[PDB]
Amino acid sequence: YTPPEGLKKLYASDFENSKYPLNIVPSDSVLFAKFLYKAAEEKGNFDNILSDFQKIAAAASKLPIFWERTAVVEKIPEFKQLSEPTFFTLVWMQNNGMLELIQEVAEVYETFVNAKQKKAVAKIFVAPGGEKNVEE
Amino acid sequence: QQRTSSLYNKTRQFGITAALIEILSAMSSLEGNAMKGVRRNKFWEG
Amino acid sequence: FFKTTEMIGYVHSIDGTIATLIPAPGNPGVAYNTIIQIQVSPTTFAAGLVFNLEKDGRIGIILMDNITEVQSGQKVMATGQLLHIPVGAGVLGKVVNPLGHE
Amino acid sequence: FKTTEMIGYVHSIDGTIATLIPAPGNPGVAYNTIIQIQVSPTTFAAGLVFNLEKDGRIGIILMDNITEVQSGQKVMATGQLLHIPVGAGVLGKVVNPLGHE
Repeated sequence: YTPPEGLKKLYASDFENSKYPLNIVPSDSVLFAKFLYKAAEEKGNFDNILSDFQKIAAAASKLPIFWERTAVVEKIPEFKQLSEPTFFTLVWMQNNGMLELIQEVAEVYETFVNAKQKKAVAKIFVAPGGEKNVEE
Repeated sequence: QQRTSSLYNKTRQFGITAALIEILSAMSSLEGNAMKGVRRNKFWEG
Repeated sequence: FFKTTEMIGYVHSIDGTIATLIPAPGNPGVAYNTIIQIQVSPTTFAAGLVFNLEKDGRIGIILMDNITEVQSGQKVMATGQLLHIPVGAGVLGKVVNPLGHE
Repeated sequence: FKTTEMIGYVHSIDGTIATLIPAPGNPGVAYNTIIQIQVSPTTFAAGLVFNLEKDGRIGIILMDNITEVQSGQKVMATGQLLHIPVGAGVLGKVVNPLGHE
């Protein structure tokens, strides 16, 4: 793997102590999500990461059961189309063997993005198939 | 004297075992609750 | 004019009569030694007591009632208050639980 | 014993117990089965599976040639439990738990 210089420089910094839109308690996923937010903030684009997660979720639906334990992101073609920050993070997880946290790091990243963009998300819990009417 | 000596030698053996198990059950708990954090190193450089 | 509760996270693990909670990102958080309600149904709740507050954000919960109804993934609401029970001369001659339920 | 495929490599050895890290693709090993650690190209030591970890690591109880076992050696899977010779052809003989004379 040949990570870009920008990600290499950031990955050696104490970015964990930097300022973020929200003060989330440190966690295994949160460190991964903070890194993505910091990398995306430099470029100023955050929707690219969200698209990458969408592709990952779609790709995972076709991968064999327990793919996160035999995972090789480099060999997987679906992840070849991901952005450098996301691909670097996936390799970083695969090195820590925490590729099962993909669906939770994304949630944190979305929370940071919404806070930065000043968006408040309301969760509407509805019965299966009852989502047709949400006017109330 | 032969019946109280056995209970005395049997008691010291149990006393030693119970203590060491008890210490080594509070060492497992400390180790188990603790875990290694995300490994921040140049994984690519390998 | 709504009976708005204070959701603080979800139920992660269950081991017998105790449980663990994972807080949802960007939520108020729960206080130590306080009572919480696990929404076993849109109208039914199970009582729990906060016992641990870990660095990871996970919360240790001591269940008190409706344990069989508790499952992983359920929602948790925080009352934000310590345990209060009915007291007075109107309880004499009665059998009650530690929670005050007769 | 008949080997089928490699199922990983020896990682750690603590006395009579050992651990196996999975081979590429994690072929998997049946629980409580017998595995053959390739201590030598023509010599295979016997181990019993006793633990299948979530990460894919396998817990092995070594039976013979424990000293010969070293980390990094390949492990093959028989795919079957332990079976030993039995009948009138064994009477009057001295054997070991693995059935070897």
